Amino acid sequence: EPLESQYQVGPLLGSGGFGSVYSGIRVSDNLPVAIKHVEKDRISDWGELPNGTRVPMEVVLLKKVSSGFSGVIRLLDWFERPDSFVLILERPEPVQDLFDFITERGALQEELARSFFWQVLEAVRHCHNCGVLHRDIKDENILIDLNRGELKLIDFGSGALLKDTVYTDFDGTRVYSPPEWIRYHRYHGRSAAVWSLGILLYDMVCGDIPFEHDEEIIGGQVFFRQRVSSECQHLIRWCLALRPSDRPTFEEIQNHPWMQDVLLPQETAEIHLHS
Ligand SMILES: [Cl-]
Repeated sequence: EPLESQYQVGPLLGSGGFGSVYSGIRVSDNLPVAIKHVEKDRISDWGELPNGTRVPMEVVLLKKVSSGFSGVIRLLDWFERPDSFVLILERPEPVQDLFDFITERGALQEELARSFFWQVLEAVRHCHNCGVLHRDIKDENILIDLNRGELKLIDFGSGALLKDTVYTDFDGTRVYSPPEWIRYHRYHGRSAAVWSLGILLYDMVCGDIPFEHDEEIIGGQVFFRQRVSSECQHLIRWCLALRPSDRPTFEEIQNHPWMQDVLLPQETAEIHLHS
């Protein structure tokens, strides 16, 4: 009941708009954890979670997805300090983020992209069922447990409760943001999530994101730089429909021909990651 007594802090993993993230270990049982600090002064978005005092929205969102098993990193604990909040979060080991992984290995073979993409889809369907919209789905926000072949979502700090009405606020990653956001500053949750998923799938099979500038995003023309099957190109181009309502639902994505016969996570690691 200090925190620096319960957790042995390790090196800095990185820092940015999410705060500062350290490697740590729960002292009790040697459990690998991640320890993420954010100055209160730097917290744009605030909540109160069914119980009732003042926390960052990020804690409210994490508490909502952290129940039972899933492909999201779970919140294990959190601490209020005078000028900041500290979250204790699961840490896979060994781990690589998907951005790191694609930078080092290049474009993913379709079979591996398919298993990765499938697990992302289950993780997002999980958040949605819990009333949570992530708002920053991207490679770097996807952790690969290298031994188990399991992907995990991180960084709910720009998420929101899911609703059926319009969003007018966004502070996720621009290049994964949809053309209605660029053009109008208006989006709806599921359909904007779906766009960012077409961006990620393109990134997995091509080794880079399709669009860099606003003009490309809103032009929405997809040029393939790598060899990609027709059924994969089709799914991508579906997710990246310029009209939001022309995009697939989660069910349509997961029923797509390209998505059939997905590997299990263990098979995935055995074939593609063990090494
Ligand atoms: Cl900070």
